[PDB]
Amino acid sequence: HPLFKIINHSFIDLPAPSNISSWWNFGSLLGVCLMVQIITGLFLAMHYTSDTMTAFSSVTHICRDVNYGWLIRYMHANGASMFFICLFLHVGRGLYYGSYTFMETWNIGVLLLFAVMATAFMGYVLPWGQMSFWGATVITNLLSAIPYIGTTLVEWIWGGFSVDKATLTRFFAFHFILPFIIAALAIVHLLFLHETGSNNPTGLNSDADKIPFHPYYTIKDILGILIMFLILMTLVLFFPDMLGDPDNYMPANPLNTPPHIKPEWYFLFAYAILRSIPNKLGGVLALILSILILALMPFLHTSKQRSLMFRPITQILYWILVANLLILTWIGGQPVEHPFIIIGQLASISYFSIILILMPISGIIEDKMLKLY
Amino acid sequence: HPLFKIINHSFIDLPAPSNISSWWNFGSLLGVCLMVQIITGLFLAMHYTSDTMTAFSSVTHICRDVNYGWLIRYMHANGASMFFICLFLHVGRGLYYGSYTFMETWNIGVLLLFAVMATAFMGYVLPWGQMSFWGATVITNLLSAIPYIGTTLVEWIWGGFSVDKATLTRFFAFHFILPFIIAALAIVHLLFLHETGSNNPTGLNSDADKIPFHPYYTIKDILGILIMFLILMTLVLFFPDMLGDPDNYMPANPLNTPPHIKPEWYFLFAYAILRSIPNKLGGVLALILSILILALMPFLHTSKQRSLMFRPITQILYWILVANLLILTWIGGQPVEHPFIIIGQLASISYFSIILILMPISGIIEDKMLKLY
Amino acid sequence: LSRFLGPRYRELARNWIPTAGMWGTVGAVGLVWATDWRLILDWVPYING
Amino acid sequence: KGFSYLVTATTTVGVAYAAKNVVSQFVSSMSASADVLAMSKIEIKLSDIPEGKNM
Amino acid sequence: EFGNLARIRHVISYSLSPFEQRAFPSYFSKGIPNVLRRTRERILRVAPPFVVVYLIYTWGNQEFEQSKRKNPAMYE
Amino acid sequence: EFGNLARIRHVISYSLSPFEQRAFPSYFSKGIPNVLRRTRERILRVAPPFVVVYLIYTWGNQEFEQSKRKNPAMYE
Amino acid sequence: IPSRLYSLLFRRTSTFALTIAVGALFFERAFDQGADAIYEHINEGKLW
Amino acid sequence: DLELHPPSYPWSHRGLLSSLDHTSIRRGFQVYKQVCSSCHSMDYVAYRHLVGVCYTEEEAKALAEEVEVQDGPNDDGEMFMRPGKLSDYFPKPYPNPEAARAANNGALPPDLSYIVRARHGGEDYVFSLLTGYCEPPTGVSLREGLYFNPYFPGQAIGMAPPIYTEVLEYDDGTPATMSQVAKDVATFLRWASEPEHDHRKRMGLKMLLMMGLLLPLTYAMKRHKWSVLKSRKLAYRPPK
Amino acid sequence: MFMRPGKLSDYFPKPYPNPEAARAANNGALPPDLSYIVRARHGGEDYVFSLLTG
Amino acid sequence: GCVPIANAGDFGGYYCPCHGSHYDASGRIRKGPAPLNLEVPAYEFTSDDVVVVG
Ligand code: HEC
Ligand code: HEM
Ligand code: HEM
Ligand code: HEM
Ligand code: HEM
Repeated sequence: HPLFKIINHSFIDLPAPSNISSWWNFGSLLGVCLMVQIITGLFLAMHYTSDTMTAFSSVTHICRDVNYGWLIRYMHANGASMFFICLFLHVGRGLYYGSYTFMETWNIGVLLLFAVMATAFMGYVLPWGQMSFWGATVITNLLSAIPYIGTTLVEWIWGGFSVDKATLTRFFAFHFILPFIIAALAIVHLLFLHETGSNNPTGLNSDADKIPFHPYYTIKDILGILIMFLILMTLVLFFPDMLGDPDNYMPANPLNTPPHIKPEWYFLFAYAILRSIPNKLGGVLALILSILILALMPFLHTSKQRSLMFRPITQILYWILVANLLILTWIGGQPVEHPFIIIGQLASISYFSIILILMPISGIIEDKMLKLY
Repeated sequence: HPLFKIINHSFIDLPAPSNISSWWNFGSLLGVCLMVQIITGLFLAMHYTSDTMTAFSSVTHICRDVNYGWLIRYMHANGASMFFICLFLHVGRGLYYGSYTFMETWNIGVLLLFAVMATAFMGYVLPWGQMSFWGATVITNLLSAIPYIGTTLVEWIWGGFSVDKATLTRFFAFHFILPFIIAALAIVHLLFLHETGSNNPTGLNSDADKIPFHPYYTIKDILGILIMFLILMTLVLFFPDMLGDPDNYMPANPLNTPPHIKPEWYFLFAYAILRSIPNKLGGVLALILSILILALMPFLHTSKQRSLMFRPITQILYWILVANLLILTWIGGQPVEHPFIIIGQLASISYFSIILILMPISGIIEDKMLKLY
Repeated sequence: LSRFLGPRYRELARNWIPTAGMWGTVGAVGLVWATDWRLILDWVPYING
Repeated sequence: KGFSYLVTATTTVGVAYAAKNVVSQFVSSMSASADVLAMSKIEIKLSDIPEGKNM
Repeated sequence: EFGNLARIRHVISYSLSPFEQRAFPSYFSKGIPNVLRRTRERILRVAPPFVVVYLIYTWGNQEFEQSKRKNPAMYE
Repeated sequence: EFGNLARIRHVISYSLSPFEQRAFPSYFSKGIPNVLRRTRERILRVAPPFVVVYLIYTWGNQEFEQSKRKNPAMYE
Repeated sequence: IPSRLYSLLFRRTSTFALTIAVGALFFERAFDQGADAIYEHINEGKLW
Repeated sequence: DLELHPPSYPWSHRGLLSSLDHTSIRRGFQVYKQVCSSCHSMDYVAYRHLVGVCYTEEEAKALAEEVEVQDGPNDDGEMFMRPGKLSDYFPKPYPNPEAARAANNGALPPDLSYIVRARHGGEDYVFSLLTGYCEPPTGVSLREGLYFNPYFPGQAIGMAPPIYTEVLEYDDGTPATMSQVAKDVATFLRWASEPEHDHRKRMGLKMLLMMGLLLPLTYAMKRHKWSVLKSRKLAYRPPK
Repeated sequence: MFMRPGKLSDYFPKPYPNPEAARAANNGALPPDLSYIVRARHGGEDYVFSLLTG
Repeated sequence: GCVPIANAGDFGGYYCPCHGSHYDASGRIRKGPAPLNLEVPAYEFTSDDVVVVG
């Protein structure tokens, strides 16, 4: 049957490696999170109004008067946080196990990552709190950095001299429409992966040992979905605000700036980099490269072994990379003052030098140790 | 790229019949219209507010203050009208040439038709005029006809005792989200068809004469797109209100009822049927069957010839069916009074008797004339 | 339908009947539960409330 | 078999119970919010209307 | 796909290059006759239903008017 | 798809039915040893970067505080 | 033992579904009741 | 910035599965009605919300009919006023932001609907601020309309001590000590910023229980369907 | 509140602050918004002319 | 669900311009396709000048 054929080839019988660990669950979790977000987003859209007079009032009306509306709203917010947790672990799996040699899958991935970051940014602007308004102005201002056409572009997006209702409404439209483009790009993602099949943690050709997916990696994905739902509901029902900003519960006052302005936990690494570079433009570029350096990653693989299971020096460099990514996440939070700044500057220098320079040199050294080079 | 293969497999090296007329353009036009609607809808969504205090004000702000906002709004409205024109001609092509024997393609089609009608209904509710509000109440009331769970369902959809802001906002969310489901269902529609290939106006096996699509039916689709754009822009730029209702330019007054309540013209045939049946429930059912009778159509084919090119009696019955479909479209417009009612009652009886009874009997007679039966 | 007016066809159905009823039963129970239909659930002693 | 399947049957009810609950709240969300539900006691002045008139 | 679509035999097929042939050979020369040929093979199947739609539409309109027209005998 | 994935030879593969084997054979019996075996092959590669992240984080905090602290000698 | 159960309500898939649905129908009653007891008691004196 | 960081207090609404004390929410609503409503607003809280929290329908109406509210347009078109309704929101203490600014010496008393949620460590902050009007130390001097509250950013809050011991009398009779009043109003403001605190925690208990059942099982089903492979014993027997 | 001379950004002034004042001042009738009257009235331009001259 | 128009119709009560349902002064459907009589809310005649309709 031409509709069922797809599933049989893709979901029911696809030959999958028998030895893939729990990390390979995470991408499926991302898809589930996407649906969850879409579903919760749809049930936020039946009561949200994208008017600057009524946006905060509509959000409070959702939390206070709609039956279980607080549940759907905090599920949406903590599901965005869970989406970025699963996204970061998915990207870390791709970096560690050499999955970036699937170059088309990797490039569709980094496009999906850019789209998800833009969607989450405009979604965080949407409740029109104090923190949303000052956050929007800030990043929209980021664009002004552009050398020649910057001012125009910023004003275009804002739709006026400064973010105001003009922005909110177009940000509602764009935040509505981009997750469906993300779903289509995810179909292209899984598509370009079906042409190749998944990788295994040993990094070897797993053609001799492949098993079906229906009874082996389906119940595994169901168990991972159950664990992710446990973490999401203990994030929603017990510590709902632990992943938020108290200043977003104040209305947007264009006159005042919340003093402790900071991007959400997931944008921090980038925030740190931006702050680190003295030049505004430099910051914007580095920021972009921060995400883009990944796309650049499949051209930096200089080893004869795909995975890092048998590569201890590059394992050490990888965990140092995870370490200073956590450091950059912390610095972003810290305010502008000594010595947070220097760490930020170094941490960014170390991040770009480990990804660009240290890992291919280490792979060359590791090939020399096995009498291969 | 593997994708290029899919890109070619459906649009470049696809073997198409060499003799398909201009009617086979129409489905591609529908896809273009879908995109056009989505694009125009996105540019309506950057300024529209789904609040009952501000919806009419936002629509007037689009028409008066946004640069070329009147152009995008009237392109959206007349593109919905063009969508239904192309949809009706696509369905008429499928009925005339025996294309309903592609049963899966036909059923995905009638699902797409139901989704498009629901999308257009909620979109017409969206500007919150006088006509939109009374039209919504009317059809939402249609649901109340349900024998046991009707009241609840109506109240659910309304989201309250009577359509009010609760409805408008959820109708904005649903009207936003359904054209992407329509696009996915159209992808399934295209798949279920390529498995079998398109039909030709002679209704014969065209395997001996097939040509490529890139240079032969692409420039033809481009010419059809150009002609459809000519008709759409002469509908927008010259007669922007010949298909709409003037009473939609008044704000929604719950206290004031209009003297005559209509949906937009493409719902009329159904409207007539509903009004014709005395029983409320009967009307609702017949109404549904009006659309559903089509799905039922592939089981009523009793002829040994697929197309109506060589079948003159069933051609006469088909044009009588088109004739009383036009009659039902006219009656819906006419008010409730003699003799519009009787025509409506007959026209509905003749419509259901021609589709259900007269065409298979005529096909049996036509098979008897060729010494086949 | 000509082919379906058959002797074995009938036997098959008869053999299939019990299973069919079971499935309807599951759905009926399901609908009652999912909808929290109280008209029906009010009959059940424990489920009441 | 009865031990292994009983676990499948047990799990199902549990999931089934959660699935009805999740779907139930969602379904319920679209139902009337507290604001509207709290509508009653409209006051009407008899003097307002004289015979042969509606208001 | 192409190559496995069908089996024909001994059917020779000649053709010409687009740039080698006139773009609109006898376009109005035979086009008109053909269009007219076409219309006369389909007009009797197509037109009389729409003719009686026009008669029913007019009839309805006029009948409706007469219906609305006051009954002179009434109110007197 | 399956059947055309790879070419192996003479590799016999025995297996048992799920219901025929214990669900958690020696789960904590060997699970613990193995988990511990695992942790000792990866702890030296994983842990010391996060250890020096903890030291840098504390250092930064303290240093920042000292930075903020007031020097009485400053005013004189 | 379960055997009797299996051969009766867990071996035929139709019956498997029946037992699941029926059990779930009652489970809610029990779960809600039991759960509420736990929650309310934890916060007894603070409710209402 | 440099600010005193309010300590952690042993509240009751902190318990993972612990709900708000509702008598304290009732007392804190009384504190807001008699003290805090003169200057602060509660735009997103309406009497109906209270019903089922610490008050009954009739009582709530009592509360509602104890205040005056404007009532849209008269038939004549002249805006009129009416007895408060269970559907009425809490009254504005200042028709417009400017009014508040003017009356409160330029300070805009923030809407105390989400204050606890909007202030970092709100519940604590609130308690601390209301109970933290200590004397400015040497070296710092504040202008009129300012007060040295270590916790307040800038330690210069326009609001004056709003709670003097025995400021108001609790109807329940619980001694109205400044603290007993600050704790009650912090519980109430908390409730205000999250009327669903209690309902949610119930679900939480339920969710845990369900996961505590489903999670273990799903694991047994997975280990059943994966045992087959996990017992596979490969063996290579080349022709040799 | 305070009243100021209109600006190019000001909209056209209201005759009445609310529609119930229009009902009170026009013997129970509500004079409709004339912004889209021509578009809202079937054959508006003609209607308008006719009504005003009829 | 349209609004019946008061003081119009062939039964001196109501008429619904949507499909021609004529309601008598009692609000009972007398002619047309309307299924049931208009609903009477459970009002309250506190006084000959005050009626609390639900
Ligand atoms: C009842 C005991 C309370 C409580 C719990 C609070 N107040 Fe007030 N308040 C008033 C004014 C003029 C301000 C603004 C002053 C300024 O911004 O300089 C405030 C502010 C607050 C806050 C916000 C603190 C912050 O960091 O923004 C909070 C949490 C607060 N108050 C609590 C005025 C008054 C009153 C009129 C004299 C009275 C009465 C109250 N407040 C009472 C209370
Ligand atoms: C098409 C599906 C979606 C719709 C209709 C939708 C709609 C909405 C709406 C109406 C809001 C405002 C209500 C609120 O404040 O929570 C919102 C907020 C938000 N959305 Fe979405 N959304 C969708 C998908 C997503 C996705 C996929 C993400 C993740 C990338 C996302 C991230 C967010 C975030 C972070 C917020 C802010 C939540 C907060 O106030 O803290 N949304 N969304
Ligand atoms: C929008 C979020 C994403 C979704 C829904 C998604 C979805 C998936 C799915 C379903 C798989 C197959 C299952 C698996 O192996 O985990 C997968 C694998 C993969 N994805 Fe993604 N993905 C996302 C983001 C990304 C990103 C950002 C990248 C690039 C860094 C990426 C690169 C990959 C790679 C390389 C694989 C192959 C795994 C392997 O064989 O090792 N994905 N993804
Ligand atoms: C995802 C794409 C779409 C978006 C974002 C969208 C968005 C909107 C918005 C914001 C409006 C209100 C502005 C207005 O009054 O014109 C609107 C109106 C409307 N839309 Fe869409 N739309 C989309 C696709 C469609 C499609 C496919 C149809 C056709 C079935 C459609 C039919 C309508 C109609 C009939 C109206 C009412 C126009 C009127 O005021 O007369 N829309 N749409
Ligand atoms: C959402 C709007 C629709 C789109 C975008 C769409 C798209 C298409 C496209 C691209 C084709 C192939 C080109 C052609 O033959 O015209 C096609 C063919 C077809 N469609 Fe649709 N379609 C739509 C609605 C429908 C509906 C409502 C039906 C059912 C009545 C339907 C039934 C068919 C059939 C039977 C064919 C085969 C044509 C033949 O071989 O004769 N389509 N459609």
